[PDB]
Amino acid sequence: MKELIYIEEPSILFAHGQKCTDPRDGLALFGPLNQIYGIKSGVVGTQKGLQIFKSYLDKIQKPIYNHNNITRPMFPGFEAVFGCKWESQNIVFKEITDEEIRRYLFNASTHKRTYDLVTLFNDKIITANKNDEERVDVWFVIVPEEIYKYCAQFHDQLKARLLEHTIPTQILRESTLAWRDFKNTFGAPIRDFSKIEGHLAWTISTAAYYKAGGKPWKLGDIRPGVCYLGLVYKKIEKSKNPQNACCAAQMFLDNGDGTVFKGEVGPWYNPEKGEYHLKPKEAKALLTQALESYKEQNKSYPKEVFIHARTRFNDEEWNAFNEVTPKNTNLVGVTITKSKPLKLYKTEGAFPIMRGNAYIVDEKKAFLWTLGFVPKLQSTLSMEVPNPIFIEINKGEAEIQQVLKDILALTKLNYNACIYADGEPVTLRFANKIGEILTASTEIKTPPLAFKYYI
Amino acid sequence: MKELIYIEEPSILFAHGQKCTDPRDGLALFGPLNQIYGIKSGVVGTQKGLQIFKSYLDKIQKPIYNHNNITRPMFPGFEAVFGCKWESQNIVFKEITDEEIRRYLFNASTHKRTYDLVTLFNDKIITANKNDEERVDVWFVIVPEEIYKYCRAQFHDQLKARLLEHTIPTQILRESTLAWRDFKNTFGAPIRDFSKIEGHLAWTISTAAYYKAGGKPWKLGDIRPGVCYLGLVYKKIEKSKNPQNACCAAQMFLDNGDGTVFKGEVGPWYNPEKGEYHLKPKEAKALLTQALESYKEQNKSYPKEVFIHARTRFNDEEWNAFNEVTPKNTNLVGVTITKSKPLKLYKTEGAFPIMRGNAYIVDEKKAFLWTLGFVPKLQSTLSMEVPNPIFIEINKGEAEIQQVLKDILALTKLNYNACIYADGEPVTLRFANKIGEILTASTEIKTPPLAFKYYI
Amino acid sequence: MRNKIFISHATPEDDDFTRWLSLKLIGLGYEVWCDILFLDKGVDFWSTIEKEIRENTCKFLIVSSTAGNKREGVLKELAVATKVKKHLQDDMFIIPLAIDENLSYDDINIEIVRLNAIDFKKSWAKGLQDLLDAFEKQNVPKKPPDHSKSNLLYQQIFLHDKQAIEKEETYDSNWFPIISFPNELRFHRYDWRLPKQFDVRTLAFPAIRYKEYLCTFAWEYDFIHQLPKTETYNGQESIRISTSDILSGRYDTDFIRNYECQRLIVQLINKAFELRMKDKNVREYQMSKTFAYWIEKGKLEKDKFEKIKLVGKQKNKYWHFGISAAGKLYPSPVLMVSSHIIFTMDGINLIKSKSIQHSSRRKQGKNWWNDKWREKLLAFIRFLSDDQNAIYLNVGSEEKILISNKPLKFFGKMSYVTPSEVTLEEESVLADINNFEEDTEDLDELEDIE
Amino acid sequence: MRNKIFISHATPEDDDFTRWLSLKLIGLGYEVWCDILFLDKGVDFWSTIEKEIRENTCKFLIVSSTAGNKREGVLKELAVATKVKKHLQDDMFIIPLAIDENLSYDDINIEIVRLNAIDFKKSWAKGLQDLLDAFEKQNVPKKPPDHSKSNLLYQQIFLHDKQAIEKEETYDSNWFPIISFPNELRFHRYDWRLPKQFDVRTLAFPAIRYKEYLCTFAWEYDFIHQLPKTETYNGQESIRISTSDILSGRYDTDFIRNYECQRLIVQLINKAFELRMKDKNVREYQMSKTFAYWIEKGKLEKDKFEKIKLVGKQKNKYWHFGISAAGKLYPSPVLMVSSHIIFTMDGINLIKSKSIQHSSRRKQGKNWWNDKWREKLLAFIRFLSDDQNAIYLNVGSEEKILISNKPLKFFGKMSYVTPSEVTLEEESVLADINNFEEDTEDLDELEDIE
RNA sequence: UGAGGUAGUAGGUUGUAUAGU
DNA sequence: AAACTATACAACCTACTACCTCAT
RNA sequence: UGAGGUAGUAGGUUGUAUAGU
DNA sequence: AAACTATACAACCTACTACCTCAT
Repeated sequence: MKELIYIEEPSILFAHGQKCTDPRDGLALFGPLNQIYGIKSGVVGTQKGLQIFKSYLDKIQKPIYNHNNITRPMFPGFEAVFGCKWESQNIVFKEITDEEIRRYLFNASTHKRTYDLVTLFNDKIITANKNDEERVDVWFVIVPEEIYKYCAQFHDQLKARLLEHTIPTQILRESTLAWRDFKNTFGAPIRDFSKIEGHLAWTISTAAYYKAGGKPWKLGDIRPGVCYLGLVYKKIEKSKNPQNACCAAQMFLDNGDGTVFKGEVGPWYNPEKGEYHLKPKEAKALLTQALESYKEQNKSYPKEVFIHARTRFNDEEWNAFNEVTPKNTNLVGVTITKSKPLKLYKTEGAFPIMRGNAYIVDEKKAFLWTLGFVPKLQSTLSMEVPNPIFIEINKGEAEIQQVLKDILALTKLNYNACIYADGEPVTLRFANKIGEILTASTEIKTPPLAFKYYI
Repeated sequence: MKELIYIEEPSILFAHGQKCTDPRDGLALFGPLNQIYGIKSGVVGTQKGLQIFKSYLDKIQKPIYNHNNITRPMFPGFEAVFGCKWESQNIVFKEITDEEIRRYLFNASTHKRTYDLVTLFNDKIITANKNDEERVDVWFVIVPEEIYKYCRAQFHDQLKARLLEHTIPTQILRESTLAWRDFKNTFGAPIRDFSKIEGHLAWTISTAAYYKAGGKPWKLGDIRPGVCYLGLVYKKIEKSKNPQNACCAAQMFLDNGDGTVFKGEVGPWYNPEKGEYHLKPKEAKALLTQALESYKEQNKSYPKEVFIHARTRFNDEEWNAFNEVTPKNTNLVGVTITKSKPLKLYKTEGAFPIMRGNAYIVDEKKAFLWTLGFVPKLQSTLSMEVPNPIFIEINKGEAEIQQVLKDILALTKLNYNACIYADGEPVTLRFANKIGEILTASTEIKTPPLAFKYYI
Repeated sequence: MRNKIFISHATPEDDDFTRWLSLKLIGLGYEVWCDILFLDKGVDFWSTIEKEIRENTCKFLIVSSTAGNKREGVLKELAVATKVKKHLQDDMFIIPLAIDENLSYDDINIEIVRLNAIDFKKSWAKGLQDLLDAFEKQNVPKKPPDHSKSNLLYQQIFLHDKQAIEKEETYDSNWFPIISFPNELRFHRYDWRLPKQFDVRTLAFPAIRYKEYLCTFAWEYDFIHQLPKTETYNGQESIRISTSDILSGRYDTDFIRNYECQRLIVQLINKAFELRMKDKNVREYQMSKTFAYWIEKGKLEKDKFEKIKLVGKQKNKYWHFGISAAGKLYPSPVLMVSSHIIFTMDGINLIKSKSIQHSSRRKQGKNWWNDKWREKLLAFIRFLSDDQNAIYLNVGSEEKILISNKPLKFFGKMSYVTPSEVTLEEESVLADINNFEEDTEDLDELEDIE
Repeated sequence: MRNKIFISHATPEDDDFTRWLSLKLIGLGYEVWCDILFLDKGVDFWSTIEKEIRENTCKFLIVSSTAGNKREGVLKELAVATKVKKHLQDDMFIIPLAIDENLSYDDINIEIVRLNAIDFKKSWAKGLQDLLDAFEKQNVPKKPPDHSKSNLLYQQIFLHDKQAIEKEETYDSNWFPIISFPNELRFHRYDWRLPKQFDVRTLAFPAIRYKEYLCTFAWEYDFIHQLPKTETYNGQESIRISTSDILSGRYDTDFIRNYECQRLIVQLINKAFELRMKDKNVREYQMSKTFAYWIEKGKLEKDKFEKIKLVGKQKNKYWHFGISAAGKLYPSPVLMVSSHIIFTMDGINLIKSKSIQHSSRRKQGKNWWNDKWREKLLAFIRFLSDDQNAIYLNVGSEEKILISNKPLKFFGKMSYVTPSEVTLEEESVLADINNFEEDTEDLDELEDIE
């Protein structure tokens, strides 16, 4: 008779060598590892956007409560949590009038409006970065809702064309942080945050500190010389332009640092054959990028390299992978998917499965219940009934419990959101964003490898 | 038997709406306007570079004194003068191995050797700024004596020029600067006798670091509205046998301590045989149109009167090309600043030379001005032997000679690479040489940054 | 010798702020006495409070909140603090903390007016900074900072009801295994006895055209009633392959590979299920990729079966429940079942726009949880089972397939505790945060709902 | 023992002004009591305010601002200050401070009217020194018992000078104007009497080949010694121009323009000098554009001309002063003179290398200073002359040019004070400072100098 | 930081190799 | 088709704008 | 963030247009 | 120069790999 094995909740390190489980409570208790002295925030938008940013940046100075701290922990304050400085003064500001917007809105091509508005914001940001002397570490962009309701993605090509100058920025909607007076015709806020102000403050603060340059939290258990290569398989889709395979890759080596290199556009196997079997040259180029960057950042050769993807791996690609890697090291490829259905229902009570349960069907294939009820939060992250992920290793000698606990540890390193956990591992989560940003503009040849310029 | 009519020393604004003539004493007394929260420093060099840099920063953390504060006032420690923190921790270090440098050294070509070191340094800090997480604001590159002597087209200009596109602020510090204890020749005396001016060293380095941080140390006293000062560079580009001509540029100071500085044209016109350094009507129109649009950008109004500083005479066709783009309400004034004219006023009896600010007026369109000499505040002379004046001319226009004298005497007090009371030339022409040398060292620059932190 | 820091406040009001201050103070080296981490239940509180106040307390910290100036207990604590600070003849004992910006300085009690309250209104970090530098100016003996003790205490007290336990808990899945599979396949080499324009889906029983063969699960005598020319067929030309060899992975011939043997098997399983439950007369829905089904209201008695709730009506809309089945035999011979709910207007026809159906599914999703889902799933499978233990299929006049109506159940080694019903409302609030973190082109279809 | 300084200002306003004055006073060596620093939140105010007002304070300061004009604590502290001022019989106990200029002198309360106000309005440094100049709060810091006085004296007494002063002083320049300009500038149209291969450098009088004319300063009948072709040339062909019209710019003819007239005149005055100066048997050192001239050993006696030394000796090289003159015309008819200084190794021949000359010149720069420069230059000028008020120029055999040997003198309305000679050591220190700051490829010449 | 160094051109001289009427 | 004597640029004769060097 | 909605093909079935000796 | 007939990929028969949006 078959049972389900359990994987313990992994720990995340904090300040002074301390470990917790929930990053929100640990942030309220200990604080970040490496400290930054402060950040000067810049805003581009109308005067309404400036006053709304000032009223929030203020509001977030004061402590904000939720209904309870069991699921939605309180916000002690920016300086109390992170130990940095944030104010309403020394804020640079670039304004936009409504004459040009009204005059150009009456055109026939929506894409022309997207182009010229994004270039308006881009050249204002670039000119401020190249003529003004006050240092700006983060640029916060406020968008009016008229262009959202009357006029492919904005921030996608915004970050893509800002990527050649290496400037971090974040996009803030007008209804996000001014929801008090943004209601529909009926009379209720459709973006209602009447209880959720703590989550909004937590997410904004964590994103701002990540774009600041500081490291909020990392993971502890790292054996000497192990690298996880989360291989992007997001498909570029730009019509008759030959998309083929624009695979990218992440790697996590010694901290939460994500050093993502540009995979080749890959003229092999135009999408009539999308089985994604990499030819030796491009495969060894990708592996050589990963290995050389590991050599640069750690000076020692990797003992074992893990590969995360979403499709199956065949023999010629693996033999191409193996020869460049030396005789000592070991390589393993892991496939993660969501489409496989297996839903487990609970006999008594009204609660879901717990996070940490694992189901093994063989040495190669297994399951893992990432989402569900969490004892610490005393709730579940998922909605309705959680859906697991199917994990199978193609070939390579490794322990199944090790890869299960490794993906479970990797699930908690989300930096854009201050949530307990997400379903997919954060390598595959940053996969979609890195692909969308990097294949929104072909015109870049040496993109940066950091993360603050993407999320 | 004539007179030298005096112009009062203009003041520089400080924090809390305060003004004091000396920037060192004023900084020690009140402080800068905008307080930055601190800087993270990134260093490229050997282990000795880290040891010397850390020991020097720890030394400048505590207060230190000179032989006397007559010339250089007290240094109360970095926190007590600037208000922001800069300590030994959170310092980013990028490796430099001596094996590759020694292997590259042995080649016969010094030019390929300079090429490979500038490539190495650029590669190191570019992969620092393109994949690392920690924010690095100022990059402190340190070079030892072997590289500085055995590789003697300079390091600094081409380093900054190839760094100009990526918009990174950096500062180059010799090992001789901050290791004067053991920088010893065969005799025994230090080459850099910085022992009695450690306060001066700390003041200069700290002021340069704070300017490269992003905070303004000091502003100007009184600027009448609608008045901007343009200092016309004419740095002679010298790159071998190319069709050479000229590479004129400009510096703009309108309402602040920041100079929006733009790139002039490559100069395919007015060959050195007619090398009297003029502007074509098209190029003059482009130059003044850029000045007018920059004023409209940074002040949201049109300027009333526009100054032009230069080192050579002007003409009539350049001016009637200039005036067809200015609005009818505006007034144009050209100023020529010379240094080679000999006129030495000795003193019949006393213990000093002629003091700063005594100006000799011979006509309304041109006069002398003594921007260098004795000052009652500092109680010493910035010059040596006997100072030399500068000759100021208004080639075209109608203005008052006292007004241009006052404006130049105000403009000569904005040096930022050095914490000095005053300098000989106005800072609009002092910055001219380095901006021209940086822009004319690399051919790949098309639209460069206008902020000044990437040049000094 | 006195070295303890005393904090007084409203336990169920300032708990958060008091917990933050106590944990930070115990992490920065100051030993702190408070009623959160120490005063748990089951103890006599007042005698210990007085003894610690007037024996080992060197500084007192009263929270001046809106609820901190009218409760009786904080007033009594302040009275005994006044008595002990008069005994010690020291004015640096009572250190007020004011955390509510709504509280005016003239409403505060008299013993707190004379001392200037430490600010905790605009921010807390510099409030802790001034508390620390006031403490070190007042020369309180301190211990070296050790956040490890704070970690141990935080694990000890604040993680009591929020940690998993070791108990066995039983779960049942959506997987239903076949207990009986036909032993052989029947490959029919009809060749010329079939028209070229024959669509194989029109037969009463599963079949697949396969090169020169017609694979099926029934004999050659099955197709007589629809094909008159099949009566001349000889059964010796047909070939048979034992399904034990296929399912055990030991059959690999040049004719049909093992992969295609399994593919043909699962194809006949899938359309055998399709044709079987067409024979039940349960109505159909045009799903995008699979085939979806739903049961008409007015057939089941009381809209109930074994006291379970399956069909209903919420706002002038009768919603139905249904399942979709696809065979998968990769880990085990198991028939899958996935649940979908279908919305009708008058119980006969379907909504023209699929956006309305998607919106109704997502609107009615949150009102129940996995208890109701498990109940409905078991109900649908038990109804589909004409039998009591399994499902009598309809694949052959003779050979049949019997898949049990009970799903496979698994048990786990460790589980959690069962809280009250606040958690489900908080999961509704989780649905609200899922509204509040993502939205895209909702205006037109929301305007079309009325 | 009363030694504290009391600062009373609006609680939330002037916090900067107060905290500044406050700190600066504690850094200068004064014990100062202020609300912001010493009365931190967490303490009692009014009892402590009374205690150090009636026991420990010695000087009372009120910051008079519009915000602090009607703030209750300010006039409460003022009332207790008036009471203690009547108590301890000190009419200068209250030292008011003024920051806000918008208020008049009667808007402040009547307690501040009786006493003088320290000017802190336009700037705070002069206000600080006026506060320091007050009695019972003098430059002596709190009657300092033991130490910590070097930093404060290094701040105050060694940084005294901040303003300027007015006095009349006389300066003499380096310019020497021409007294009696010659009447006629002579042009000789020799045409065919000037050989094509002849050279202007050779003749003993100034001349310029102007197209077909020879523009000289003297008559046409003085060149007989170098060509015998002159006597066939008649003087009426030669034209004459009065120098008044070309000096005033009035002479406008197509032959020579006015600025061309000035250029010709300055070229021949430059030539006329060299010639005469050369006729005075003084040696000659080559320069880049002009020529350098120095006195050899054996001519000047005692190394003293008008009680001024001109030649000298150090190390193993002898140094000789010199000049290089070049005239102009635009501000006045003035001939400039520039100061030069030329070394040698034994007083006969010069240095073979110019780099040694530049190095030794900058070595000798710091040894002397401005009065020595003026002395050497003026002694050189008087030695060049033969009369007492001009210099005889050998322009022709009949016409002499007289140039004012006395340098032009100017007077200045504003001047400075004359300090002691320590600042000369400070200036040589500054020369060493410029040695410490700028240096470029100095190793080779320093190694080769020995 | 300023005084001496070299290359060689601001603006009118007269020596080369053609052509205006 | 060719007489008289200037042109057509243009190298070069005493002088003014720059870049590089040395050293306190 | 998860479940419905949608274009398009694994990989070996059988119809287009030959050419092989 | 020509008998048989599969040829040499190729169009496509039911279901696997990723997208993408509708709202909680």
